[PDB]
Amino acid sequence: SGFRKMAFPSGKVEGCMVQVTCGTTTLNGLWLDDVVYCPRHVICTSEDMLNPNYEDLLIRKSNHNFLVQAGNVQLRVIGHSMQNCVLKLKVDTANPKTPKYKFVRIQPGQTFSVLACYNGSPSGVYQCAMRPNFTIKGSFLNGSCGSVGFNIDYDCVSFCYMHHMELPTGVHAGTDLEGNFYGPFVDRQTAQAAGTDTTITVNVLAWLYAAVINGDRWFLNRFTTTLNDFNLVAMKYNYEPLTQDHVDILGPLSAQTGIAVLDMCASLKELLQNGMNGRTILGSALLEDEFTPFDVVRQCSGVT
Amino acid sequence: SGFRKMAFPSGKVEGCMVQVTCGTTTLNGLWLDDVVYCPRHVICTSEDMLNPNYEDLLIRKSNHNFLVQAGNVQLRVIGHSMQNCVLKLKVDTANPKTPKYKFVRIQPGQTFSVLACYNGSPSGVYQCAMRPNFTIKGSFLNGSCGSVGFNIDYDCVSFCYMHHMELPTGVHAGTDLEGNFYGPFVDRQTAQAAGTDTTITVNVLAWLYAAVINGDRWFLNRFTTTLNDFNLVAMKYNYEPLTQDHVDILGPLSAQTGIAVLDMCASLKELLQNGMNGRTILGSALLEDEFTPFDVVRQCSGVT
Ligand SMILES: CCC[C@@H](C(=O)Nc1cnccc1C)c1cccc(Cl)c1
Ligand SMILES: CCC[C@@H](C(=O)Nc1cnccc1C)c1cccc(Cl)c1
Repeated sequence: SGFRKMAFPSGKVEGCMVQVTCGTTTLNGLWLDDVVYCPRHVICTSEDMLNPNYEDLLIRKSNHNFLVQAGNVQLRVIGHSMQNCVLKLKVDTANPKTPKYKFVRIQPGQTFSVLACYNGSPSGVYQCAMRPNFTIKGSFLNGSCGSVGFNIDYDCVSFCYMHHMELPTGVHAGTDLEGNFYGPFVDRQTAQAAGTDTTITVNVLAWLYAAVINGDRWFLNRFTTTLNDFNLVAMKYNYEPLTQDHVDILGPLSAQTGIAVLDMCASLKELLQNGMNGRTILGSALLEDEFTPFDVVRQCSGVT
Repeated sequence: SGFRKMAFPSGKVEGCMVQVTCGTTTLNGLWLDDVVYCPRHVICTSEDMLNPNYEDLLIRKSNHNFLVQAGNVQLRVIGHSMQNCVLKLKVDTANPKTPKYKFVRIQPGQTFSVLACYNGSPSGVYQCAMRPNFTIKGSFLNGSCGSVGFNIDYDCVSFCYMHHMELPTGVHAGTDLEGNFYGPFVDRQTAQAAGTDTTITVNVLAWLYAAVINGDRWFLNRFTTTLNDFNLVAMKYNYEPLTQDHVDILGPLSAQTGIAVLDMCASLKELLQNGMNGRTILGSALLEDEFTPFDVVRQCSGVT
C-alpha cells in the first residue's frame, strides 16, 4: 500500500551520460553505441541564441571542436551531423554500458522519468507527464540541456525526451531523440506561446482508481454519468474530453475495483463541481494527472 | 526553474540489489563488499510472523539455506549472523559494483530516496521523509522488504533505511542498516501504534523559500512574527516547534532571497490560519514538508 510519484530506476541511463563542450558552451550528451546525442545549441554563443543560423554555425565547427567527456575519459570524435535540433557525434568507441534501447516519440498525456544532469553528471531523477500542450513542468537549471526523459520495460530503455529549453513562463520544452521538438517550439531565445493546457482526464481517473485501491474512498458517490454529460463538465473545467479509447485503457482498473468507468467519472464530476472540501486524496489536495492507467497498474502490482 | 520531488540517481544502489530466499520466503538483500544485508524475517513462515522467536528460528538455519542471487548469478554463503533486526550473510565474493558507502541513522524530518525492489529487481525510485513519528509514507507491496533508503554525496552512498513492514494503518516501518528500528516498532505481525505525527516545520519553510525562488510569491505578506508567537500557531496546527537551530539551517535560503526567517514564519502562520484560498504553491494545494533546507539549496543550485 501507499502511492508515490515513482520514477524508473535511472541506472541504465546514468551510464550513458557524457559532457559535451563546443567553444565556451558545455551541456549533456547521451552516449549510445558509438554515437553521442546532444542539443544542437551546444555550438551557439550568447549572441547566437537570439536568432541562430545553425547550418552556418555548424560549418565553422570540426570533429576536434566537440569535446566529449564520459566521467573522466575523453572520447575521440570521428564524425558530426545535425538531425533536426540534435547533433550526433560519431565516436571511435561504443559505450560499454549501452543498455537495450529504443527511440520513441511519446504522445501528450504520457509519462516518463527525467534524469537531470549537469556537466555530464546525474543530479536527480523525477517523474513527469508530457502536458497536452507539449511542454513539461520539470526542474532544470542552466546546463541541464541534454538531460533525457525515458521509460523502461524489462531491460529496454525507451528514450523519449531531450531537454532543450526553458520558456519565459518557466515551463520546459525539448525534442524526441531524432531532434524533433514536441509542440511548436523552436531552439531560439525568443518569446514562444505554449498552447492552452488541459488536465489529462484519463490520468486523473487512473489516479482515482489508485486512491480506491489504497483506501482513500471518501470521494465515491451514489451517482453515475454518461460520456456526453461528463464531457460537458470536462469542457467547463478545461479537462481533456474522455473517449471510448480512454475508457478501454481504464478497463483493468475498473475490473480490479469493480467500479464502472462511468461511475468513477461521476465521482470526478462531483469533485470538479464541489472541490475537495479541505480533504486529501493520496496525500494531495488537488486532482493529480501525472499517473497514467499503465503507471497505476505497474505500481499497484509490483512490475520490476 | 521548476521544483520537483527529486530522488537521487539510483544507479549505485541498483548494482547492490540481490534476492534472498530462505525456505518459502523471498525478499531483497543489499550486497556491499562480501556481505549481504536483509530483514531477518526472511527466515519466518506465515505462522511465525505473529510472535517469532528469531533466535530459535535462525538456529534451525544453515549457510546453505540462504539462497542469494544477484541478477542471474548465485552467491556462495560462507557465514550468517543476526544483528538486531537484520541478517548479515557473509558471501565468498565481494560485490564488484560496491560504491563508496556509509551506514547512517537519519534523524526524523530528514529526507532520503527509496529504491523499491521486488525479487532483487529495482522497480522504481521515489523521495520521501522520515516522519517525526519514525514512520515513512512509502509505496511498498508484499516482497518489497529489504528495499533501501539512501542519500548520495558526490560518490558516497549513505544507506539510512531498510524496509521491513507495513503497519495496519498502511504506513511503513523499517530499520537503519545495523537493524535498529526507527521508532518503537517490532518485526512482529501485531497491531502497533505509531506516535502522533507532526508536520516538519523547517521543511515547509524551506519549501516556501523554494517557491519564492521559482516565482510563486502570492503568500508573502506585510507581517512578521517571533519564535514564541509562531510556536503557539505551530502547536495549534500540530507543526513541529521551530528552534534557533532550524532558523540557522534556513540561513542560506534567507540570505539568497533576502526574506528574514521570521518574516517567512509570518507567511506560514497566515497560511496555517487562512488556508490557501483555492490557490497553489509549486503545484501543490497543501503545505509540503518533504523538502529539507539542504534539498532546496541542492536542487536550486545544481549539485550533482
Ligand atoms: C542562453 C541559453 C539558454 C537556454 C536555456 O533555456 N537553458 C535552460 C534550460 N532549462 C532551464 C534553465 C535554462 C537557463 C536556451 C534558450 C533558448 C532556446 C534554447 Cl534551445 C536554449
Ligand atoms: C506476512 C509478512 C508481511 C510483512 C509485511 O508487512 N510486508 C509488507 C511490507 N510492505 C508492504 C506490504 C507488505 C505486505 C511483515 C509483517 C509484519 C512484520 C514484519 Cl517485520 C513484516
